[PDB]
Amino acid sequence: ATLKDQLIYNLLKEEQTPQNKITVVGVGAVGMACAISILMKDLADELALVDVIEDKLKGEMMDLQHGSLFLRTPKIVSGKDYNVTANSKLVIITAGALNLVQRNVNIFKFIIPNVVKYSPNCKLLIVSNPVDILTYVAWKISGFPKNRVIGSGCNLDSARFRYLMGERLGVHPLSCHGWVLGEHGDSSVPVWSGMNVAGVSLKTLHPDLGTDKDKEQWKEVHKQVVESAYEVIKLKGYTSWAIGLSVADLAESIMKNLRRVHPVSTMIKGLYGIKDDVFLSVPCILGQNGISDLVKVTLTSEEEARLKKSADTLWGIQKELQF
Amino acid sequence: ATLKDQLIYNLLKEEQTPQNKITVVGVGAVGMACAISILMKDLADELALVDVIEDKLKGEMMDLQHGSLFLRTPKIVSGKDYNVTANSKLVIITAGARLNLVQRNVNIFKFIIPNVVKYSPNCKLLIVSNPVDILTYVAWKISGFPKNRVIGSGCNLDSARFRYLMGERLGVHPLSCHGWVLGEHGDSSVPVWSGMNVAGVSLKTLHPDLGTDKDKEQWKEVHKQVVESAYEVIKLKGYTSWAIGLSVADLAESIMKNLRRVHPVSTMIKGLYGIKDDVFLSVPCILGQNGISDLVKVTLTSEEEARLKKSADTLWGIQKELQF
Amino acid sequence: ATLKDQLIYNLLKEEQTPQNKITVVGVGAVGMACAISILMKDLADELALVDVIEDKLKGEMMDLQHGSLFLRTPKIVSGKDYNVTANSKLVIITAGARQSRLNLVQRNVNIFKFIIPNVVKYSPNCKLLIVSNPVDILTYVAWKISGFPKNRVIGSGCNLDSARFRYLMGERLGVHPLSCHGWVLGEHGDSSVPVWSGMNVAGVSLKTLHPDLGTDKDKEQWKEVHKQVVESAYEVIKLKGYTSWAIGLSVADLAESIMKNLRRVHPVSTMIKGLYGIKDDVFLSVPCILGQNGISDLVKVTLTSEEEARLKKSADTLWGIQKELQF
Amino acid sequence: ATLKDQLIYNLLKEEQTPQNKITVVGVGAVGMACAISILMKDLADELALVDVIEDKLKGEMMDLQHGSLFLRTPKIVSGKDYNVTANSKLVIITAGASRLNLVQRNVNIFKFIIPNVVKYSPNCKLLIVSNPVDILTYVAWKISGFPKNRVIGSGCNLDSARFRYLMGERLGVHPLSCHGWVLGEHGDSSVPVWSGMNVAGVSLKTLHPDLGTDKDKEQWKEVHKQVVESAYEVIKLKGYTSWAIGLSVADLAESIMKNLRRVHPVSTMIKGLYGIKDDVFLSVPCILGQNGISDLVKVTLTSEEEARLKKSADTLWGIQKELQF
Ligand SMILES: NC(=O)C1=CN([C@@H]2O[C@H](COP(=O)(O)OP(=O)(O)OC[C@H]3O[C@@H](n4cnc5c(N)ncnc54)[C@H](O)[C@@H]3O)[C@@H](O)[C@H]2O)C=CC1
Ligand SMILES: NC(=O)C1=CN([C@@H]2O[C@H](COP(=O)(O)OP(=O)(O)OC[C@H]3O[C@@H](n4cnc5c(N)ncnc54)[C@H](O)[C@@H]3O)[C@@H](O)[C@H]2O)C=CC1
Ligand SMILES: NC(=O)C1=CN([C@@H]2O[C@H](COP(=O)(O)OP(=O)(O)OC[C@H]3O[C@@H](n4cnc5c(N)ncnc54)[C@H](O)[C@@H]3O)[C@@H](O)[C@H]2O)C=CC1
Ligand SMILES: NC(=O)C1=CN([C@@H]2O[C@H](COP(=O)(O)OP(=O)(O)OC[C@H]3O[C@@H](n4cnc5c(N)ncnc54)[C@H](O)[C@@H]3O)[C@@H](O)[C@H]2O)C=CC1
Ligand SMILES: O=C1O[C@@](c2ccccc2)(c2ccccc2O)CC(O)=C1Sc1ccccc1Cl
Ligand SMILES: O=C1O[C@@](c2ccccc2)(c2ccccc2O)CC(O)=C1Sc1ccccc1Cl
Ligand SMILES: O=C1O[C@@](c2ccccc2)(c2ccccc2O)CC(O)=C1Sc1ccccc1Cl
Repeated sequence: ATLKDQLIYNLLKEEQTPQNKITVVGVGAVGMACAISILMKDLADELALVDVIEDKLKGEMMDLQHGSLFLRTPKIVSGKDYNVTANSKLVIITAGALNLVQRNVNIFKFIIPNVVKYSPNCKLLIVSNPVDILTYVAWKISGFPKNRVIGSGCNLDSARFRYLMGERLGVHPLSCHGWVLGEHGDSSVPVWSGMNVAGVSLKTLHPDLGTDKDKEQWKEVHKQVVESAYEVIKLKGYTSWAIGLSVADLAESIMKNLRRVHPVSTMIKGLYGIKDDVFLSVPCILGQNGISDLVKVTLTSEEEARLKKSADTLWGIQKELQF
Repeated sequence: ATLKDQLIYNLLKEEQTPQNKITVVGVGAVGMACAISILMKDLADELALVDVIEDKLKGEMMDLQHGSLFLRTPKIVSGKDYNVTANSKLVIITAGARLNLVQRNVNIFKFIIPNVVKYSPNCKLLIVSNPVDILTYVAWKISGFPKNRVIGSGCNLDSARFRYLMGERLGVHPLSCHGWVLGEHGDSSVPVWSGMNVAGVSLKTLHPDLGTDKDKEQWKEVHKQVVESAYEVIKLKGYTSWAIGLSVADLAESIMKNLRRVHPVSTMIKGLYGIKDDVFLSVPCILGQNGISDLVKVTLTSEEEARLKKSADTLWGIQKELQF
Repeated sequence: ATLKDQLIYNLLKEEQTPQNKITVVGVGAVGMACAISILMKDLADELALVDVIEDKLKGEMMDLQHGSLFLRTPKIVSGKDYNVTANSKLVIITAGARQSRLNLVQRNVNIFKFIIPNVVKYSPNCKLLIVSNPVDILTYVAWKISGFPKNRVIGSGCNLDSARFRYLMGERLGVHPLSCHGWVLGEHGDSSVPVWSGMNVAGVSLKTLHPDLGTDKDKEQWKEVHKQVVESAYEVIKLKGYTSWAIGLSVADLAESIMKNLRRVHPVSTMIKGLYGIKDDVFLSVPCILGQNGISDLVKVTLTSEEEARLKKSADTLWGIQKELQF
Repeated sequence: ATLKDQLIYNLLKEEQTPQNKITVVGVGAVGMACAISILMKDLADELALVDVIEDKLKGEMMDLQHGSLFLRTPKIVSGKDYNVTANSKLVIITAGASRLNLVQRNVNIFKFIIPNVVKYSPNCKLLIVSNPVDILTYVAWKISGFPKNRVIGSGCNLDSARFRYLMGERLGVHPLSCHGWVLGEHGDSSVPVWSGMNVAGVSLKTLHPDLGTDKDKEQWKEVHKQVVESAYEVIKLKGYTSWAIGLSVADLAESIMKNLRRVHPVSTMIKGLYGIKDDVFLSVPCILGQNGISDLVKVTLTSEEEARLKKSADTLWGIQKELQF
């Protein structure tokens, strides 16, 4: 008899289908930061990693596996084949390369049907850029209802904003509230009316808030949200830690059915004079069914016009794509 | 009056110093894995990063800072000057290259260590840079620290890997699979078969051939896999980072929280196993707010003692020729 | 339009089911400690509480709900009716007034006759974790009444005993209890068995270093450590009336392994028929692998002649009580 | 050679001061709920309990200690003597007993407790939970001689938490994402600041201008009324409140011990605000960190809201001027 059988008496061998499984597709800097953040937050009982570069993928899996003693996620698997992803509650897409969008669309033509085949009832969380467009692409390819296709969107943009606000005020970002909505990245919209500490509106105290003529230049806090991201790419070549942590925050709400509100990208047709199938960030209630509800933010005329212009721009791109 | 003043009435401006500061030196793959793991474990009120590559350092600092909303570490700083590391409780050294390998990290350490001791004379030093056992001795020699405050990550990771592999073979979580890999980090590490157990049941007693060539289940290969899988991971992804980062954060937890948990880390073993030279090797150590306060005297077979002694002679052979 | 509808646009109203639901039956000191520990470890997406005292039950429910801001368990419910417990992954029984032993058995069997079928009705596929005393007898009872397979009926058993043991060992050694290993097995409480051969720090056997360990000839009286496990328990009851915090922490650790499918090894009470010459349907603590199917495997500990005699004696007594129980 | 000496070689005996020590004074339901929550949040490296009931104190201590395997707080101590509390960063006071006697009786308790705490932990922060919390925070401040930054009253921290729970139930949103502030005097006279109530920075009052008035169709005023009715109801049903206060207190402790500078509604000396010029303590949003309350947020209040706080300050000072120290 084996040492195992001498030591251990087995009551049953039967294995359940995974109960709280997460898949991350793409094991680059973003994918792996999402993975480590998810693992240290105990969100999943099974983590699957998928990529096309097989050696890298295997090496990343093993490195995580070698840390198992320090974790509470007992099964970590990987493969090029999407059979390793079967029965995921949440599938996080971080893989990626008008040229660039279409190149990512082509990636998504392979990835998305494979995800759907093995986890037809999963929530999809899209991180790959440009995120708002590619969330739309994942929605179209998957055939999923809009509640189950979520884009990382402006979650990171808002986190950066709150970090910068906190620095200026001498307050932890958790107590510094403020929302950056619309299109992720360059064209995002800081909603000055919602910016507050303890329910005290900064805009009400300081009407120049968010205007060019502001003596304290509070507009620069949003400009530095965009300038931050370029600076990080310049200095280190890529962003990973902040995005990883932000994605894990979204995963927590979904896997634990928290119904917290996050600025994420959702299908926004029917609001703000937007009449096309575009995804943009608004505050959304996140839970076990993905996005169940959204907050209807009262926007100024200028805020509305910025969202509409993004919508037109995104749609101008999307209508040209071949699936 | 600014908006800040309009919003916030200041009671006092009495500026403070951190109570639980940790410094990571070197922001490569290992350093940043240590940092993120330490950050997600809430071990520090201030994290300081140091490196010689200025753009990389600034950019990694910023990247962590940008995830502040999701953390409970209110200040992350970085700098080339070791004034940013002042009054660190714990300083983790992960800088250096991944006979020549040793002398070059020694040269790095001649710059780093005096600078650390200058600004944080009461810190615990935790050495990760390879070869970790040698560089722990080097840090101890240069710092002048008492041996309790100079700790090498040593075989904490090797033992973690062993327990992972043991667990896969037995179908038990690594937490519940007990087994110690001691001595030199890397090729010459020693699996202590006599200590291997689940629920206090000795596997060697149940399976006398455990760890010998006669073993039909080839358990000896589990230790071989521990030695190898590091090479395997370097071949596949170019480096190791996550496992070491997790293991360093586990050590940091015991130090920062004064837990007095036992970990296999590299310490001065002169006086044990017939070893007379000032060499660092891994034995199980009690880790707390004063670093290594105590060590466990593992009872080793003659073969096991001979193996540690051989390592001590080898390491000393390299160390006697190093120039400080 | 209402304020809610002005503020919030609903995408869908599909009402789904909880994914990681835990029920605690009996909201006394033990049950509520279990509850707070489980809440603070983020093990559940829904917590249900059941008791027969309706006001106490509601107040406890409300008091936990009021701390929701500080937790990540979005739904806490309670009621006398078992419909609140539907679709639980794990149901923890801490019901029955605290404590002769046979009369304790008698009254807690009667309670179980009502509780267990209602639990099974609403959560046929749950794992049952029995804490109520005498825990070994009541684990048998839950298994008999429920009809569940052996893997899904777990008794808290010697989990607390072993934790107390490890605390005391750590105090004598100046080492954290996590790094002090040792197993108290067999019957929970007065008749538990400390397995001297397994006691170790860093794989170093204390018994090998110190052959008199656990014997009357031991000059350092290490046998008092196990005796103090027993004495500790009586002393806490004398001092504050009951045990709550330690048992609650110990139960949350078991829940952790089960909910997260960890396959960690814990000393818990399981059907031991087939080991140690025991041929009756008795539950006693051995080391068990715990995960999402409950107890999937158990460790076969080598016991001394004496240690084995004590388990065998316990098994004989327990079966003596159990064979006369009427179902 | 003992077994310990055979197993373990000692490098140094030099034990240090505990670095992250918390004391809880009073081991009733509140105190112990604070204790367990602090332990499960890994905020301290040493916890000390004090009470005047000696058997209960030892038993609670031992019961916590027996859970040590599942915690990361390596030293739990207790005693009637305040020497067990030495070098605490933070001392939480939950000890406490017509109803104007009640105040003087808790003052009498504080006359004994506070000087002992100060003697052994001169640099601590004081966190007062005992009721009536606003008066008793003033009392602790007065007896201790501490700067105002180091005497913190639990105040409306629990009130606000209940409010956010209730708001969250009404909207179907997690309380974390439901923002709203209950300020002023803890308990029956607290003030809900309707102007600040929001989800995602979207003011409820702007959407629904009648919010919190008697003309309000939906009577959101009920949420605040329910905040007070809830606390009476919990007492009526289980005899005391424990779990929610324990959790809210651990949250305050987390900000202080980790120097987070988060903003919490806690009781601080509000002299010089809202037309108040007496030495009284009322809840406003405060920044909490390693030196306690360093800063407060100047909430824009309506005249009605300022008037309510003024009346509270007047009533509180009325009682305080009659107290015997
Ligand atoms: N929405 C946000 O806020 C953030 C978005 N992103 C995006 O994340 C994406 C990736 O970022 P990095 O990790 O830095 O890139 P990376 O280039 O380092 O890694 C990308 C990975 O995608 C994999 N991949 C490519 N084709 C694939 C396929 N057909 N199936 C599976 N995997 C495939 C690659 O092999 C590679 O491992 C980019 O689109 C980037 O813009 C990055 C940061 C922030
Ligand atoms: N003890 C263990 O179990 C493990 C040990 N290690 C070791 O960790 C070390 C680093 O590994 P990686 O992070 O992968 O290397 P890396 O090349 O990615 O990063 C090393 C960093 O050290 C910095 N550095 C060099 N000289 C410096 C100086 N004088 N002052 C400050 N910073 C300086 C470099 O600029 C670089 O950023 C290597 O020695 C490697 O062997 C790696 C993994 C596991
Ligand atoms: N196995 C172990 O290591 C430990 C076991 N235990 C046991 O846990 C049990 C509970 O202890 P305490 O909380 O201190 O008792 P308790 O008297 O404080 O609470 C018991 C609760 O059960 C409720 N209850 C009674 N009948 C019920 C029914 N038919 N259905 C639902 N609930 C019912 C009571 O109303 C009460 O709320 C006891 O049996 C005690 O011995 C306690 C400590 C350690
Ligand atoms: N600010 C808030 O939101 C909350 C305020 N509180 C207050 O907490 C206090 C205690 O509440 P409970 O634990 O339920 O009452 P409790 O009566 O059960 O416990 C009070 C403890 O204080 C002890 N004590 C009395 N005098 C003492 C002294 N001189 N030194 C040390 N200990 C002493 C008692 O022995 C007792 O153990 C009360 O004032 C209560 O009103 C309670 C709930 C919420
Ligand atoms: O920070 C980011 O990094 C990337 C980026 C994209 C476009 C412009 C700047 C940066 C990037 C570029 C190259 C390689 C890796 C990367 O992650 C990708 C990306 O979406 C972000 S977030 C961001 C970007 C621009 C403005 C504001 C924000 Cl908050
Ligand atoms: O600590 C415990 O408390 C109780 C007990 C039972 C029998 C003998 C002593 C104590 C108890 C009695 C009355 C009221 C409430 C209680 O929890 C119940 C119980 O099982 C334990 S654990 C225990 C008991 C005896 C020896 C060793 C151990 Cl580890
Ligand atoms: O909830 C509480 O409980 C107590 C209370 C005091 C006065 C009126 C109701 C309750 C209480 C009474 C008796 C015994 C123990 C107790 O904890 C003490 C107390 O301050 C609270 S909190 C509270 C109280 C009243 C209104 C709004 C709030 Cl948020």
